[PDB]
Amino acid sequence: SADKVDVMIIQAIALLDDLDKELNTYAMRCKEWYGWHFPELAKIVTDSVAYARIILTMGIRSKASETDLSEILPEEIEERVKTAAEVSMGTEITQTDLDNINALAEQIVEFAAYREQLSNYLSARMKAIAPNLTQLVGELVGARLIAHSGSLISLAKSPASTIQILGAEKALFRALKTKHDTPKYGLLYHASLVGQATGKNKGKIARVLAAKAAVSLRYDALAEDRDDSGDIGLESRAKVENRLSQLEGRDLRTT
Amino acid sequence: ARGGAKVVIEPHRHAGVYIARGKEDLLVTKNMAPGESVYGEKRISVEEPVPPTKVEYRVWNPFRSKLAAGIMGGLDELFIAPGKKVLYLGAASGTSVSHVSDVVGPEGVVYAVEFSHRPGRELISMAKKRPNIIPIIEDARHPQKYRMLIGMVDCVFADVAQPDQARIIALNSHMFLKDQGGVVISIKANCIDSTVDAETVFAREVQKLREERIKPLEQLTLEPYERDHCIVVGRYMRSGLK
Amino acid sequence: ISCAKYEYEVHANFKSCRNIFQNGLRFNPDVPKLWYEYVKFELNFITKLINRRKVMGLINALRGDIALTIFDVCMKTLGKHYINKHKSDSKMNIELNKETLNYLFSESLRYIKLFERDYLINHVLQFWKNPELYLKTVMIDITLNIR
Amino acid sequence: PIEYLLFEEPTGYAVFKVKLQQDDIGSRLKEVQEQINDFGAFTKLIELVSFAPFKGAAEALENANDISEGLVSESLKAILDLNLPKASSKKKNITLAISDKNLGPSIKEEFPYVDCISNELAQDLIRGVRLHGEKLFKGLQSGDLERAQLGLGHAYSRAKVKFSVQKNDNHIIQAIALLDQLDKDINTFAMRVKEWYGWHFPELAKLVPDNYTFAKLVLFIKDKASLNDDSLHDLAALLNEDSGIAQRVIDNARISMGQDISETDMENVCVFAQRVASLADYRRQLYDYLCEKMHTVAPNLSELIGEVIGARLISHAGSLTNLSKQAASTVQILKNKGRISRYLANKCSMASRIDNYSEEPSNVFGSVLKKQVEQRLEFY
Amino acid sequence: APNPKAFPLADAALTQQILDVVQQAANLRQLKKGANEATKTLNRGISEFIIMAADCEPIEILLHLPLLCEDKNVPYVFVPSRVALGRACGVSRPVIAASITTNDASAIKTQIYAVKDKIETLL
RNA sequence: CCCAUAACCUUUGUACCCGUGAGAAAGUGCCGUUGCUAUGGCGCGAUGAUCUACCCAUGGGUGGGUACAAAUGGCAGUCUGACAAGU
Repeated sequence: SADKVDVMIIQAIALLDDLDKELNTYAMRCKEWYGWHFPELAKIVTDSVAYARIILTMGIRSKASETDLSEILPEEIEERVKTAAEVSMGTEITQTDLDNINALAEQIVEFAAYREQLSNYLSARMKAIAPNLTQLVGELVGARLIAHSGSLISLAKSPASTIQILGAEKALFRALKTKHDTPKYGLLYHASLVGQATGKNKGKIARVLAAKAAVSLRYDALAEDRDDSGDIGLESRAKVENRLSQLEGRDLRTT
Repeated sequence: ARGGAKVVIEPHRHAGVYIARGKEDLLVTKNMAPGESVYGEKRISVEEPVPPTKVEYRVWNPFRSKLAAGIMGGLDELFIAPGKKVLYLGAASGTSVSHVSDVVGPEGVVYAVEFSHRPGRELISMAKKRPNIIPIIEDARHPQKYRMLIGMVDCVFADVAQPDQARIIALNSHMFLKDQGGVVISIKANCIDSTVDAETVFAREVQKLREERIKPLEQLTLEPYERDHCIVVGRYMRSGLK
Repeated sequence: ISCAKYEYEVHANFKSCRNIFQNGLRFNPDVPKLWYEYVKFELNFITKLINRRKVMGLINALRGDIALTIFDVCMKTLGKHYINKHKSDSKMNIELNKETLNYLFSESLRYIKLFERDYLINHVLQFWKNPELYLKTVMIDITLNIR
Repeated sequence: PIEYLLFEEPTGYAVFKVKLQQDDIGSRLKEVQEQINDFGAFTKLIELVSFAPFKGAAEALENANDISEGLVSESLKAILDLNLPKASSKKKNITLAISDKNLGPSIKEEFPYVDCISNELAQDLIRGVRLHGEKLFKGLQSGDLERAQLGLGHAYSRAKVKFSVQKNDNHIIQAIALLDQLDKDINTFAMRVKEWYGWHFPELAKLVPDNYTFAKLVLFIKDKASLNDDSLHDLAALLNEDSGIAQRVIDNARISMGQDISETDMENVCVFAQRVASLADYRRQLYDYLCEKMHTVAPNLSELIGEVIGARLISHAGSLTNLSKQAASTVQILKNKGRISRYLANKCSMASRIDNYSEEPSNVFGSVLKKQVEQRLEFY
Repeated sequence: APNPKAFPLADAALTQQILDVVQQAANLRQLKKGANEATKTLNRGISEFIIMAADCEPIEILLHLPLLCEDKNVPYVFVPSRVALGRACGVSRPVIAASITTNDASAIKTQIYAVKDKIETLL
């Protein structure tokens, strides 16, 4: 079927990390220009999309005293910015340079919505190719798994304890060559389930999640008639919920 | 030495200032404005653990700053602290004012006060980069000209070369200095008077300050870097010098 | 205003009220509301004295000019105040000039709402002249002559 | 007899009424100096009577300039009128404490019946006012002294240096570094769109070299199927048909074996190409603006070498100041060609210094320098 | 209201005296000539004082120096003839800026100090 | 989590490469204008003269570097494995 293309999925994840990196440095450049103008914005807020939308909205401190900024930022931060506009440390900046800052903030908003759209494409395509995995573990870490170890069938060929490892291979091989403790989580730290758990429970949830994920993966990549819903994924999730609930409900301090 | 070696940092007796030890030794401080070199000075940087963020430290040029000899020569107590406010009579440029901003850190403030315009241009652009430094471009003999801009500063530094030195430090200290305050002077014999000897000029000036109700704790000669100076560290007491 | 309203509504020591107002405009010229209440108090003293002269005649434009000159120094002071309120390129200066003039003339229409009434506003209009705003003005001219 | 003192703040003015004047003859004693230190007795000495703040930042700047020169402002005259009682010019002049012995004459020539005092008594009391500061004002003064201080400091320094925006160059630094990052990302997105559509058309990947015609082509041609004669014609209105590339791409579109991509890969490579083309338009516009600001600030640089080369030079310099301060002997720009470059480096140093310190340039001397450059070129 | 930026020029008398001292420095190797060398000398910190002319084509080439001279508190004076300055320098061409360098081992050290004192008075 | 989302080498793609400070070169030199000889321009410079591997007779192929690109090249191999928790 013309929807099953792992090379497009791995191109997507590589593109995703690069896009985040370049968005960060572009927001840096915008911050530096409007810090040659007026820096208290850059010292109060840091979130790039909101900062750039302020730049799109108002363009000078008098305009800021004129304008309202309710929907971009909460109002106490808004009025603190207004007080900074009323007592700035800044110059006034020329017309053409105002135009260029406007064009740059337009670029930033476009990249942010673009990245959200690309993540939408990634998630829908993930559910199209390997649905049980997306029901169980999360599409971000799913793409990252396939991207680290190559492609679908090879990731299926490898077994469960390896899947619990996959990430921290450097720490692994150093630890085994120096005879120390093996690492437990590796890459599966970024799952919502391990985010629910805590501590030694995180270790146990890590191996359990890797195992049921390995069942999901082997059923997912090597089946003839995949229903494309993921009931196997859902049942693995339910059993994982039972296990996590019981292990968190178990008490350690005496009663 | 070269731009590649690995070195170890160390907190000093004075706060803020750190020792950079490697094969050779250096005096270093923490930089607020990252990645930017002011006057071509070689800079160290470290990772620090969120992933670790990168902070940057800067060498304090001992042949160039007329305060650098203070710490290397070793003053018993420098009143510049990581929370106080410093009045600065005679910021030539970043060459010292940026470093005093870096040792006083984020919460503190520094008032640069200077008169000649083009250093004023470099000053204001540098403050435009770094937000704890406020420059004032007026003559250093009239705090009555600029008395709306400074509120109760904690320690005064001065490196002016004009012959008015004792009187102008007396004026600015009596205006804006806190009681039990600190004062640091960098005095040059050639720019006060030539024919009489340097140490006699030193005695004359320290006697002038004792007349102006600032009791001197100690002096340093700063021999190995520049010839014939003194750094005087004293205390504004205002009430019973004895 | 509270001071003036007390001293006028209970006592009507209009002279002390006026000196209060003079120093009030001196402290805060910037307040269009304060200008508003002063013009109101002027007109109220005028109509009080005119009803007094009328009841004098019954028991038996200088004021408009001082109103319009108060309006004059009002407009000049407000314009200068909002110029100095963020006083800088050529196009910046032109656009902010147009903004300021919009501001002042919006406020002038506010005074028209506060309202020889026709002659007073006609003086406002020749004062005004000496786009769509131009149409608004000539609209006010012809509708005022119909009034 | 020191009845009133007058303090000024980064927000506004204030006047205080004295209650208990200190006995002066002991003003060099440890005890009266500790009373000037501690809060415990200072509020016994001084009470608040009035305080009128400024209403605007430009107003604060102008009034501060006014005091600093020594003339009295309108706010100050109004405050004095509403505060000081009606005293005489022959007996019992009302006594106002004031920090500025040179401001004294203007107040005396303004109000006839007030004697200014700048004694060490007054220096003492006003010093105490500065120390106990905001803690005395009972909550009236709103907005930070610190922020008002900092804003007024920047404004006063700028107004007395006669700051500009034209003689700034940080715009040049940041704009050129942004330009470098844009071109880096535009070529890497060229490579990514090249492969990521070459899974549909490696024939295109080899046929068309330019990144912009690549993006324009994956704009116009959707996939290797929906291709027609008017598509070939608008491709001729695009890149060309006369190169034969149109015939080659339609026949390779007939014979191509890569996956006919579906609707979603289709829309995604579409959104990718549109994003890349928008960034290209922005980069071209910003480059043109960089040429503009170079002809604005330091066009002797564009006169002697060129816009982006002078701009790369200023960015290596850190600022126009440092380009000037660098000497004509350790300049690094980019045996015999070494002679030529040494020479033009010296000329560029002269150009940088003149267009730095000079307000507006001399491109006639730029022409002299460039024509001398071509004259030494026709020498060697 | 603002000065021309070659502030300050000197008397004809101080011009005569300065030209003699720079000529004797040209004799004794402690004069270095040329604005480029003046800049490098200020960076090395081995510059004692600076003569400048006020007539070259134009004067911002020479005007870059006051920043460095005030940066390291170095006395710098002005003379109105680059050709008279070159004649003092004993060179084939007019000079616009000259540096008297540092040596305490000199024959004219006292005269250098005397004229430097004169400069600091007139500043 | 400190980075296998890389780091280093190696293989291929892009490059040019051996601060000093007064010494270089050694009627006419080459033209222009005007006729019953007059003559137009220039002939060093402080604002800076000069110093910063290997072959083949102003070509290539070896030789080595740093700033940039690709590698399904290399270092380079994927944890343990039957009890636990309540009564």
